[PDB]
Amino acid sequence: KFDIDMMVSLLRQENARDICVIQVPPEMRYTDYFVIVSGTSTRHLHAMAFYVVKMYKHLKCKRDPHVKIEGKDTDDWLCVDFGSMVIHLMLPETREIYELEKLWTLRSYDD
Amino acid sequence: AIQKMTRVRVVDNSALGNSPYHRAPRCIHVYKKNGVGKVGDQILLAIKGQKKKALIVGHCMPGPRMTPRFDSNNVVLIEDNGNPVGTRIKTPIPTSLRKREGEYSKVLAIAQNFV
Amino acid sequence: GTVLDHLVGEETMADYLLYTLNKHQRFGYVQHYGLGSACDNVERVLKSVAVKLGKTQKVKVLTGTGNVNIIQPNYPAAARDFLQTFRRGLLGSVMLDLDVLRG
Amino acid sequence: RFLSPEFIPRRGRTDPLKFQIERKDMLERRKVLHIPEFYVGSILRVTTADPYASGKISQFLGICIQRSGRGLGATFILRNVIEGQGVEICFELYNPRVQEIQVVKLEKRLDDSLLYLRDALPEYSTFDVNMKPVVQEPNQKVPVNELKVKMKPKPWSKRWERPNFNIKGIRFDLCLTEQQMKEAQKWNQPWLEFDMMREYDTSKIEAAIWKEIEASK
Amino acid sequence: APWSREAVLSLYRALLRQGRQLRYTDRDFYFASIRREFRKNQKLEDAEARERQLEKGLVFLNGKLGRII
Amino acid sequence: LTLEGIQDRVLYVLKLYDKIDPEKLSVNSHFMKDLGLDSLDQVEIIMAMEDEFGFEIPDIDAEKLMCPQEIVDYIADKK
Amino acid sequence: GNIYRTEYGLKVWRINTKHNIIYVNGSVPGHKNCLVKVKDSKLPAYKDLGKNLPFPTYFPDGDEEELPEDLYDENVCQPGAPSITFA
Ligand SMILES: [Mg+2]
Repeated sequence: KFDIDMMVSLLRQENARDICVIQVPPEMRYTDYFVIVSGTSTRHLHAMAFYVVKMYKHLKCKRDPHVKIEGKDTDDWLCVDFGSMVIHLMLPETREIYELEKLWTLRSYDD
Repeated sequence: AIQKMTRVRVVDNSALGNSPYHRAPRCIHVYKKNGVGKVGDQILLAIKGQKKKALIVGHCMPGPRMTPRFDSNNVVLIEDNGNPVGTRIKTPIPTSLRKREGEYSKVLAIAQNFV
Repeated sequence: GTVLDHLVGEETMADYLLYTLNKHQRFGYVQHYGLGSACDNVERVLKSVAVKLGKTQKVKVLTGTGNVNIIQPNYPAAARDFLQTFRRGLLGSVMLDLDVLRG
Repeated sequence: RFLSPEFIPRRGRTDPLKFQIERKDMLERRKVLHIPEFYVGSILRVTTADPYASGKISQFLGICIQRSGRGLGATFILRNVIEGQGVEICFELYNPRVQEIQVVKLEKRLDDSLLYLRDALPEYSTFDVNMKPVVQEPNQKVPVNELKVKMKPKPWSKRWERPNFNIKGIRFDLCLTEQQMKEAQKWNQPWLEFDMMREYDTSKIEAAIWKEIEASK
Repeated sequence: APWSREAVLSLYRALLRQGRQLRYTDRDFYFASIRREFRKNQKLEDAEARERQLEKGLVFLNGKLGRII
Repeated sequence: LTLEGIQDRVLYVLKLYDKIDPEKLSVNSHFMKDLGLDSLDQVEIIMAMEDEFGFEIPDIDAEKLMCPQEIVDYIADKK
Repeated sequence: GNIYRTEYGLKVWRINTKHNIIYVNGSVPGHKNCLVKVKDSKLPAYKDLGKNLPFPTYFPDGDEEELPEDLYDENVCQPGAPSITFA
């Protein structure tokens, strides 16, 4: 099953410079897990999202919907939607300007 | 719905969003085969003499039943590449955006509230 | 004034006087329209002249609750009257080419 | 006793066997969840599952401003101006994505449709989301609070000053002037309220509906 | 100057004590993100902002708006 | 449990720690002016200790370490 | 109006055997309480699948597995089934 534990097996395989997985409350409604990861270049991000779809296509999940990769024309942000987690790929410069880690951990106490 | 030159409001923490003086952005195009724009449709937007792409998030028009019918036509700003301009969104945003086709996972990571 | 003010914008032309009357050190709009001392924000300079000329406007502002009308100082009429005094010559003799005169 | 509006058939040339078949599916759904007595002035907290998320529930609180829709697809619309911004959700009553509906304050306002609260001040329509339900009394009259609102200036969404709407929930006098009181009274049309065949006399029909309700238990 | 001077010391130590059991999110970036939240923002500010910033981390201690796993 | 085992282990993880220096690192190092430390940076000294040795260090006794002689002497009787 | 028009490819979702109801998807030409002509579909994809249907007619005198009050489809919600949870 395509769950949270093999994300650590998959992201640390390609030497991700940053991993941030957040358990969102069940009250707040987007997903179950929120994954924010960074990269070295925009090339390293683009092949990284194109391999995390490679594991899902062979692991099965027959009845589940497919996967669309959003952001194929931009370089600073790449995001992939799934049923029980949503992964988000940025650059270390883009990490700070959006401050996306503190949004889902502090819903209304931030800048 | 949102045709050409409706008045909308930008719901963003942008420096371009808190406009003084003529504080009413005017759209110039909808990116559909109709003039009609619904929840999750690209539109253009003329702000301060600058034309900018935009994304409809909720309108004043009655649509389907269990979807919110917001009393202001509020619209989030994106550039051509697809990510939003701002850093935070404080207004409520409907959760009808996830299933619909488009770069909408960029928007839902910015919303503080999901009603 | 070689084009109509509509296609460019009255407030768009209004900020460009503040570029050319403050960075040229030609602060010549502060004896006819002296507001407090001098300002470089287009929001503030269209405020105080609208008080001095008595300008009122009724604008549909778009807040989240609905469409309400708020009486505001008339920012286009303040942007009009600030542009006419430039063309009459009651604001100072200015060169617009100092940006290309640098060097 | 309170008979809910959707069980009353609208006047029409529809065969009564259609509404008999409708009331069977109304009453089988009511076994699943309890539908309380909620009026047009009632405040409701509705929990719904939705297919947009991964299977969570959403709790939306609001004032039940308009309770039309006459059949199995009966609707009620709630209002909140939470975080300064108006939210307007039309809840279908018999849709199987609802889990439980409860009243926070069971009360009734003077008007049968509170659609004017769009043109009212937001102070008269905001509601505390985490507020506790009020303690109910078993057998007394429902509370009618004469809380006639004040409005924003004249360009409203609809012409509520006209007597065809028959709004009795506005303090009209301090926001509207006497010459355009008189001009709105030009549309008075006094013959409607004296009329007989535009009045749908529905007293006999509730006897068959209440016969159907208690025989289902 | 804050609500309590010792409460700043305790809220730093408790959030790292919640952070030693981190196993999926990287422990290396977690300690640096704790520091850059506090070295930049808790040196010199106004009066009421001191009470607000410490109460910000009390909500982050409970994890009722989201926990980092 | 040797006393000199405290001397070469607690100082070792401080030697890996890069904010302090060998230049002023005596046995009676002052922490405000002979080390250059902050209020929460004193906690960072403790969290350089608690991850490797301990796991029962309280809060109020972790304030008054103040010097490298006490961190050997106080935590010797902790065992 | 007042001409014979046909709508094509309308699914039956449900059947009430007691009052003889056909639950037909969408709208049918004609006003309420009007007489219609109910034929199996002409659409090529929807006209070959007729194996399980009772072929001459349906005969209630066969007395084998008497049909209930209401025959359903797979996707329909039962009135009496609880609230649907998508998780
Ligand atoms: Mg209006």
